[PDB]
Amino acid sequence: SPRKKRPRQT
Amino acid sequence: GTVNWSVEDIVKGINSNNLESQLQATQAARKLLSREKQPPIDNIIRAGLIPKFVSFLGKTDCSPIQFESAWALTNIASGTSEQTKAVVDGGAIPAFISLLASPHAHISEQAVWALGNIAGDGSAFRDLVIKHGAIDPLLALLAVPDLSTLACGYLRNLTWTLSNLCRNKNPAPPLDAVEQILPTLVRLLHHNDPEVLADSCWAISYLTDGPNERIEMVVKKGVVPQLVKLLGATELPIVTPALRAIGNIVTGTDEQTQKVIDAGALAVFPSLLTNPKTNIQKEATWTMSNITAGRQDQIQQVVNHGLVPFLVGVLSKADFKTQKEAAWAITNYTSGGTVEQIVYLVHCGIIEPLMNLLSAKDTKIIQVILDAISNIFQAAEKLGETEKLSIMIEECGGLDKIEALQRHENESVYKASLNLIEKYF
Repeated sequence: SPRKKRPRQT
Repeated sequence: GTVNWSVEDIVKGINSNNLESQLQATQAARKLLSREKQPPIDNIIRAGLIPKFVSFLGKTDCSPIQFESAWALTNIASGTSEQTKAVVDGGAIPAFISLLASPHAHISEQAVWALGNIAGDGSAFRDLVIKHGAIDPLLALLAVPDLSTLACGYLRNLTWTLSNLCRNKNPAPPLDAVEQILPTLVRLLHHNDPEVLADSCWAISYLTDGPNERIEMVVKKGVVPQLVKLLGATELPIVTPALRAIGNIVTGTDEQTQKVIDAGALAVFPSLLTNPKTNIQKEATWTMSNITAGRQDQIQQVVNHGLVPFLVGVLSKADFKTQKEAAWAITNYTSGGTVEQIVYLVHCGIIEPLMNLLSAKDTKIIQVILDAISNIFQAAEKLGETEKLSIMIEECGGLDKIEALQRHENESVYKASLNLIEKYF
């Protein structure tokens, strides 16, 4: 299942 | 230039009276918060930076600081609930919603992303994002003649954020928000990008995970045939949420279940029930169990599509959790089936693998299987063939298991065991 939360990384 | 600053240098720059110094320090914060290993989120929060970032979102005059602060806050909001709360507590929600209208695609995208992390925390923040009016401006970003003219990463982020507005229960999203979002979702469900398709399907799976009234809202939109098409896709990330959604829908009414059958879903089950991914086998069998809990004409469709041998197959050999769903599918089938349907089951070879499962150290599957046997016996009685059935169970070691279960810890187990023994053996 998709992530609840996602950082934007380099 | 803005690489590997300390938090104190970031603070010094952001506290300067100089917009360019603030921009450089904010970018340095963004780069810190962007590193894979342990970004110092709590340090940034403790330094009191969130309110500053939030104010920078409002600087229409300096689009670069809007972007850098949006990205920094996105990454803070991606953390723990307490970290997401710190972003929300800073007034970020309405500020990000204002950025949805930005002429700069990279900035509106970042606002979309940030709002997805906030909503992704849970139903309260999800509903708070909705109350602040996020849905209209989000949907407006997708109001184009052809989705394919949008940047791929951009459309993927929008689809993901919309799916989080559809996610979670206790409570489920507001009915009017769901009705507002659904038409856009249906359109995304016909897009050709696998990631958009996957997240769209997940969104539909969330919306069908509830009472029948929720399922109906989705089914009414005519998406079941598209879901069945996606169910046959080659990409596992598409099949998984498509199957979850179909499975959810057949927990509803017999009429809702019939829409899945009418759409052709059963023809895909030979593959799903033998799928090399165990998750898929388990969920396909779970889905089958809710189809065999329906009407006799629906059970007959299961029979006609050749699916009983596939159920015998899963009962004979599968991951144990799948075998448990198969047992349920069998008890349901036998509870609701005609005598002729139940006979067919025996002729497909259900008895031996059912008996073999009685040696399981799981109390609930034992109850379920014993119930199936009772119903099958019940059917043999109506035909006066109970002795033939007793021998079959006898010949494959079934009786040894049932007799031995008469002395079982659980009550209703020993009850059903002894009952079967004295009534038929």
